Amino acid sequence: GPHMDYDMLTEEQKKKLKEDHTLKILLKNNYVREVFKQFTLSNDKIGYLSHYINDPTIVQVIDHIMKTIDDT
Amino acid sequence: DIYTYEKKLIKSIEYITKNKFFDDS
Repeated sequence: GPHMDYDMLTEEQKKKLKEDHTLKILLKNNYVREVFKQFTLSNDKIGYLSHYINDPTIVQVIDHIMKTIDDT
Repeated sequence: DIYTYEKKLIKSIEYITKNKFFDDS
């Protein structure tokens, strides 16, 4: 029968990221934009994230992104 | 668990970077 497919970012979650301006204040940090840009070019996304769960700047911006997409 | 949380996180990184949220130019 039917199954879940929720491992893709939705149009409503995309809208809530781009229209939230408090998120943009966190992304304007030059240390965040460099690590976000290097992340997508990496071949091991899970291995890259496991280096940033330990970082107090990258954890705080991730926590705000992860709140914004859960607050649908 | 971390592995279910990361799948939503990484598709947010890949959207934010493609639309260049931090770059006004």
